[PDB]
Amino acid sequence: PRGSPRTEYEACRVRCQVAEHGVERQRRCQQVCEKRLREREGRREVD
Repeated sequence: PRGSPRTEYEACRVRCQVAEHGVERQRRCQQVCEKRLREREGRREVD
């Protein structure tokens, strides 16, 4: 597939914005996807 290093996080927020639409659910999606993002990028080396 394609994408950039923001895509998983970004698409997660978009997904849950359309499909979930709610603060609690937004927190849930954000908490996992933000951590996924941060742990992945943290495990990577940014230029």
